[PDB]
Amino acid sequence: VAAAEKT
Amino acid sequence: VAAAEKT
Amino acid sequence: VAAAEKT
Amino acid sequence: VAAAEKT
Amino acid sequence: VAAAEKT
Amino acid sequence: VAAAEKT
Amino acid sequence: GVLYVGSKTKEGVVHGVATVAEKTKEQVTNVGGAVVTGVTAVAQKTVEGAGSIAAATGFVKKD
Amino acid sequence: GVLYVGSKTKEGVVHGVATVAEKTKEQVTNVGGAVVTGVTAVAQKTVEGAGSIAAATGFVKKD
Amino acid sequence: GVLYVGSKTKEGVVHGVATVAEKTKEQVTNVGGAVVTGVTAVAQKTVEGAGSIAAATGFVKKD
Amino acid sequence: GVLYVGSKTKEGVVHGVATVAEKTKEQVTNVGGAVVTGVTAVAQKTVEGAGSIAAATGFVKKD
Amino acid sequence: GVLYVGSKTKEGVVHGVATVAEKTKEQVTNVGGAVVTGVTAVAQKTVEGAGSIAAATGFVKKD
Amino acid sequence: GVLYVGSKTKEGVVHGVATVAEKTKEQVTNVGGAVVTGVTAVAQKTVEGAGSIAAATGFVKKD
Amino acid sequence: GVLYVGSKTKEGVVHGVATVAEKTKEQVTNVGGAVVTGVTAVAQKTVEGAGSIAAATGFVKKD
Amino acid sequence: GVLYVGSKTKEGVVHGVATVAEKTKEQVTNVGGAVVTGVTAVAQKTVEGAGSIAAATGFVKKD
Amino acid sequence: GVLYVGSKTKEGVVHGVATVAEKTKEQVTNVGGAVVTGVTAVAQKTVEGAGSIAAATGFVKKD
Amino acid sequence: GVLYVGSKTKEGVVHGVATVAEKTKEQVTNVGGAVVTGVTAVAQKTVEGAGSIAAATGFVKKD
Amino acid sequence: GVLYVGSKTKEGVVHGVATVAEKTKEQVTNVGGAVVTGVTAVAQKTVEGAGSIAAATGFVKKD
Amino acid sequence: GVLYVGSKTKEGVVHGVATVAEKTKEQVTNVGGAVVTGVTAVAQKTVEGAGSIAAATGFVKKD
Amino acid sequence: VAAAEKT
Amino acid sequence: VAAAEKT
Amino acid sequence: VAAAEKT
Amino acid sequence: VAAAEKT
Amino acid sequence: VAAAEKT
Amino acid sequence: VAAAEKT
Repeated sequence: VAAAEKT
Repeated sequence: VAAAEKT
Repeated sequence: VAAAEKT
Repeated sequence: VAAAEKT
Repeated sequence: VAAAEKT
Repeated sequence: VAAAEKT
Repeated sequence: GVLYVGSKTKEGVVHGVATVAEKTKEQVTNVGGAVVTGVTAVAQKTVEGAGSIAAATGFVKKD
Repeated sequence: GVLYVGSKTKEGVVHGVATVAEKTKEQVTNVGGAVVTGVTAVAQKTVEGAGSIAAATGFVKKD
Repeated sequence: GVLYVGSKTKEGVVHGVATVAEKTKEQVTNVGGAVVTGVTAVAQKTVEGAGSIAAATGFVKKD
Repeated sequence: GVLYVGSKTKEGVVHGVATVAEKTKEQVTNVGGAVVTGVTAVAQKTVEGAGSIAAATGFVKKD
Repeated sequence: GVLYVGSKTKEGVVHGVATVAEKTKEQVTNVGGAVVTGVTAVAQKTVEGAGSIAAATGFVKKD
Repeated sequence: GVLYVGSKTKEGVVHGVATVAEKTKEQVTNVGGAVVTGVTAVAQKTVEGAGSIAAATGFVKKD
Repeated sequence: GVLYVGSKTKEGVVHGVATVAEKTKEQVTNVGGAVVTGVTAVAQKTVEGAGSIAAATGFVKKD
Repeated sequence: GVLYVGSKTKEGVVHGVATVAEKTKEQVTNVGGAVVTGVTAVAQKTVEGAGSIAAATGFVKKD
Repeated sequence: GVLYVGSKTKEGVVHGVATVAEKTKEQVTNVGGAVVTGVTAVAQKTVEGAGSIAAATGFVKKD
Repeated sequence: GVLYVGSKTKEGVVHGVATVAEKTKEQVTNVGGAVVTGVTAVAQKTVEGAGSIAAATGFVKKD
Repeated sequence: GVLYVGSKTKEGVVHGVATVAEKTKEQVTNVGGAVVTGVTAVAQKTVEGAGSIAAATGFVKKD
Repeated sequence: GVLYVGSKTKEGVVHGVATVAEKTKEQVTNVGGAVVTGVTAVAQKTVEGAGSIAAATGFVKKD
Repeated sequence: VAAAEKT
Repeated sequence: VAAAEKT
Repeated sequence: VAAAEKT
Repeated sequence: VAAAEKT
Repeated sequence: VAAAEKT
Repeated sequence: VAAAEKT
């Protein structure tokens, strides 16, 4: 599981 | 599982 | 499973 | 599990 | 488990 | 477990 | 009399390569796969085994 | 009389490489995978085994 | 009489490499994977074993 | 009479490398993986064993 | 008569490397993984064992 | 007559390296992992054992 | 309001040049004259005067 | 309002040139004259004066 | 308001040049003249005067 | 308001030059003249005067 | 308000030069003349006077 | 308000130079003339006077 | 005057 | 005057 | 006057 | 006057 | 006057 | 006057 949001 | 959103 | 949305 | 948000 | 937020 | 926030 | 066996060969050689790459902006975005870029001026020899340059496999699943 | 076996060879050789790269902005974003960049002027030999340069595999799953 | 076996060879050699890299901004972001960058002027030899340069695997899962 | 076996070889050699890198800003961000950068002017030989340069594995999980 | 076995070789050698790196700002941020940077002018030989340069593994988990 | 075995070799040698590094600001931040920087002009030989230069492992968990 | 006079110009600029010259044998023989060779990657500006690059005059005689 | 006079120009610029010259044997023989060779990637600007690149004159005689 | 006169210019600039010269044998023989070789990566500006790079005059005679 | 006169310029600048020269044998033979070799990475500015780089004159005779 | 005259300029600057020269044999033989070799990474400014780099004159005769 | 005259300039500067010179044999033989060799990493400024680097004159004769 | 014989 | 013989 | 003979 | 013989 | 014999 | 014999 991986996540990488740019906001 | 992977995710990578740019918002 | 992979996802890659640009918004 | 990893996470890396830029806000 | 890892986390790395820049805000 | 690791955490590394820049605020 | 002289015998040459497998001799004076060149096998897997690169020479005399000039390269210029002006690129204002490069972006790689990779999710869950493999990406290979820019492999330049590479030379290889194998004996008795498989040999790969810049090969990519997105994933291997064998459940 | 002279015998040469496997001799005077060049095997896996790189020479005389000039490279310039002006790049104002490089970005790599990698999630859960593999990225390989910029592999330049590489030389290899193997004997009795597989040889890989710039190979990438995104994941191996064998549950 | 002279015998040469496996002699005077060049095997896995790099020489005479000039490189310039002007890059105003480099960013690598890696989550949960492998990233390899910039491998330059590398030479290897192996005997009786697999040899890898700049190889990347994102993960290996064998639960 | 002379015998040469495995002699006068060059095996895994690098010489004569000039490199310049002007980079105004480098950033590496790594979460939970492996990053390898800048590997320059490297030479190796192995015998009877696997040999890796700049190899990266993001993780190994075997629960 | 003369016998040379395994003699006069060069094996794993680096010489004549010039390098310049102007970098206004370097940042590494590492969380829970491995980062390798800047490995320069490295030479190695092994016999009867695996040899690694600049290898990185993010973690090994075997619960 | 003369016998040379394993003799006059160079094995794992570095010489003639010039390096300059102008860096206005270096920062390393490491949480819970491994970071390796700046490994320069290193030479090694091993016999009968594995040899690692600049290897990094983020952690090893075997509960 | 803004005025730019003679501004933001590029005037006599060279950048991003890669050149390789493998030449097994160069000979110059000069008797009583001028020889110019190899002028590479040269940039000049003059103001209020004649400008010459790689100019050759074999002799000037004004008895 | 903005006025640009003579601004943002490029005047005498060269960029992005890659050149390779393999020449087994070069010979120059000069007797009593001028020879110019190899002028590569040259850029110039002049103001208020004559500009010459790679000009050659064998002799000037004005007795 | 802002005025720029002669400002932000580049005038006589060279950057990002990689050059390699493998030459097994160079010979210069000069009798009674001028020889110029190898002028590389040169940048100049003059004001109010003649400017010359790699200029050769075999002789000046004014008896 | 701001005034820039002759400001923020670059005038006679060289940066980021990598050069390699492998030359097995150099010979210069000079009799009664001038020889100039190898001028590399040179930058100059002059004001109110003539400026020369790598200029050669074989002789000046004014009896 | 701000005035800049002749300010923030770069005038005659060299930076970031890497050079390697492997030369098995150099010979200079000079009889009665001038020889200039190897001028590398030189920067100059003059004001109100002529400026010369690597200039050579074989002789000046004015009897 | 601020006035800058001739300020914040760089004028005749060299920095960040790496040089390596492997030369098995250097010979200079000079009879009756001038020889200049090896001038490296030199910076100069003059005001109100002629400035010379690596200038050679074989002789001056004025009987 | 100039001359250049190869013999 | 110049001369350059190869013999 | 200049000369350059090979003999 | 200059000379450069090979003999 | 100059001479430079190689023999 | 100069001379430079190699023999």
